Amino acid sequence: HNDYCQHFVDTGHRPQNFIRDVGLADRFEEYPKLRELIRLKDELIAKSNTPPMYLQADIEAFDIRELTPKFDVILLEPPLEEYYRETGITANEKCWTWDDIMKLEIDEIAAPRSFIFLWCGSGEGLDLGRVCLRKWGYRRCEDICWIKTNKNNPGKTKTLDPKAVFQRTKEHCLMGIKGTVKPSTDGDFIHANVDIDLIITEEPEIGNIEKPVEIFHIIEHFCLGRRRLHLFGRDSTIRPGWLTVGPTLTNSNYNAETYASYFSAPNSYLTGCTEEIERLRPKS
Amino acid sequence: FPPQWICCDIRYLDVSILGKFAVVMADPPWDIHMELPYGTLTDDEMRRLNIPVLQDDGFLFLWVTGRAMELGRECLNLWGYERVDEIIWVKTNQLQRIIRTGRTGHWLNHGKEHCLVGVKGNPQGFNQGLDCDVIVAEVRSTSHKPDEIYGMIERLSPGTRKIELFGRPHNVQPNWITLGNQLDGIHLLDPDVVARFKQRYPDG
Repeated sequence: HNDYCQHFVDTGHRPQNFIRDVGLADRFEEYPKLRELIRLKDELIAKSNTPPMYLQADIEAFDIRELTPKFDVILLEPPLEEYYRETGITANEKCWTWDDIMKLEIDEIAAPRSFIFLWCGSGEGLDLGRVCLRKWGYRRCEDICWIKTNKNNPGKTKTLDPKAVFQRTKEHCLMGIKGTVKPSTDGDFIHANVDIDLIITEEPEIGNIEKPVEIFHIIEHFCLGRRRLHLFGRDSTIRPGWLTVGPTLTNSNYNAETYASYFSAPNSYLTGCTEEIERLRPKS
Repeated sequence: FPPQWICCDIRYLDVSILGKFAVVMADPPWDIHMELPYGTLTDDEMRRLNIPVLQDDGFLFLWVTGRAMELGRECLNLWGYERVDEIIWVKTNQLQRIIRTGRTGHWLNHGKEHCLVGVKGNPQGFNQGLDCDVIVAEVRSTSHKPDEIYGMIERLSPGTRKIELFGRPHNVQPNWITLGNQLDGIHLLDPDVVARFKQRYPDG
């Protein structure tokens, strides 16, 4: 009956194992013009990217207002205890409760129109992350699911959360909007509908807490704002176009005046756009 | 018990005649604040549905989209449930690929539908962890949600009586009673339910 749910029960192959062409490269290999839109947009991002900037900070005991200027997009990846409970690993850093996360003053650094991308896990964070969005002044507007395949080690995985009824095989990155933005008329700030709300990759090795790098591509494609903050990033996530702030960073190079200067005159805080991308991107 | 169903308006049927169920499932026509080619129920109509009568201990499966991601959570709480899982249906085309193009969401494109899983009371006789929380299936005919959910629910709660609200004729299943305004008349087999039905609705 082509029932992949039954197939999982019988074999341990998760249903998502049978989705084809989920990689960054192979998805549009047969679609030259879909591929070209992505290639040109990635080139526009690269051409306009600030060099990587990063700051070691204990975010629990940090005045977040020290991060300037305001940010167009914020990616927030607090280390949840569930990441370590569900894998068995002992955390090497402070784990954050949702009370801890909610106390962050994200509204003090968000631009008046801006977006947030909050990694929420698979359990109570789907509910408490929404409360956090409210507290910070965002409206939940999409839910990007990271779906994990087990092609390399088929089998079952016990979810440790005693309230779970199903085996949990995904994580949710909630997207929030602040301010007024209209996809049809604010095309100098957002390119809507370039990516889908799904990321599909293989389960990471044990001990690896990293999130899929595709989340950066979705954010960068979607919002033309150049001021991008990654809170709780690490040495391994440092990336051009981003300011990375986190406790486990081994060095710091952030200078608030230098960083702000990249976006002030004669520069813009927006990437701009080419005529070629405007002709290719989805519009309604 | 073979399939049973009642063609009815969910807002107005006295569902106390139906007894208790181990699983409730609903795929409601939420008012998602946009023009739709079908009629919807208001938020207040959804809030007031008499879900609490249908269960003392068991599970609720509530499909949600759009602003109903939040309204559905409110309804779960208003009806007495705690949310303990969230299933997503990943929609694939005929060749097992996600359709990535078009404008299928307001900000990002949409590759999935969500179903909230709620628990009430202290159910027993259920099987945790047999299925994953990701369904992969093509969109079939008029289907708004995938038929794979019935098998997941049966493996979770085998042999128990279950009720579906806003169900369609395609959705009638053994062990389920299906309620909805497009079903073909009234067809009840459980002797305890037929007795309460004609007590409550003597003229039929």
